[PDB]
Amino acid sequence: HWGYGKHNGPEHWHKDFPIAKGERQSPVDIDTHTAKYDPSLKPLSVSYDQATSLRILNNGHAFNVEFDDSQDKAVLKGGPLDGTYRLIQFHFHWGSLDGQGSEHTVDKKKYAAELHLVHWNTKYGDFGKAVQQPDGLAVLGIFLKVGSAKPGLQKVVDVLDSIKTKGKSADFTNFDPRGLLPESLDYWTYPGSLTTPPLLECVTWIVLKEPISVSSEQVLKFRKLNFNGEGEPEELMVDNWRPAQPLKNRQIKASFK
Ligand SMILES: CCCOc1ccc(S(N)(=O)=O)cc1
Ligand SMILES: CCCOc1ccc(S(N)(=O)=O)cc1
Ligand SMILES: [Zn+2]
Repeated sequence: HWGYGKHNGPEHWHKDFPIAKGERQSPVDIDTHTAKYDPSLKPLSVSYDQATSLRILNNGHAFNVEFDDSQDKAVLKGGPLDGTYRLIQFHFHWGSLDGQGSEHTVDKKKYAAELHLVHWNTKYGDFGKAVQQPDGLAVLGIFLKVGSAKPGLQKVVDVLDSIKTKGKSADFTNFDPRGLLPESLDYWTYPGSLTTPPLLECVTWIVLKEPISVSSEQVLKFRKLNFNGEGEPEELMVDNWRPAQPLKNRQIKASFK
């Protein structure tokens, strides 16, 4: 079973998921000087006003806040995207230390964590079909740095005690993901992949330039989660990030000057 340990971590993934060495793998380092401003890029449209969260799940790799994606309730459009992408879930990747945890890096800088809001292209009907398409998903990535608390994150933090171990879920309704965004929607974008197995090359990445601030106490609570199931040897859920992969034949575009 793949994971983030020494014996099943990112180095090993290629043996069961050979696409790990593919042509459009994620995450990548974002070289801010080499990224090119693309004036043809449109403003992102994030329309989360009708979002319906349902549940939070510890899946043994991270925790997912899941949404009702059976209607156009929370959608991402514009920017580099053609069509409409529906929010299905968000999750984070984080470190054991404030100095690491993000998947994308910015001029080699690692943030304490990275939020992924995962959306699927409605033209493919559902998430499972969408991941089989080169333009199936749009993932909005947001960096977390440690400083002031993010008030909109606290409801997530406070439920983590109830999903400590792999396979635990809890009702999680009425959560508003707008509370997790920074002020600016300036972004970088490039074609990539899921950052965990199956590592499918189905993602348009949209990574926001402005990080959000979360408190040390907030991230500390992420680090109390467990990779293991209940009754198994405990192993803290930390450093659940894949390192930057080769950019290969790709250009990162910036929405901003
Ligand atoms: C005895 C357990 C097998 O160990 C492994 C499980 C999963 C992988 S991976 N990361 O290729 O999918 C490797 C070894
Ligand atoms: C196809 C089941 C796995 O779904 C996902 C795996 C990883 C991501 S990430 N970390 O790239 O946003 C999203 C969906
Ligand atoms: Zn992710």
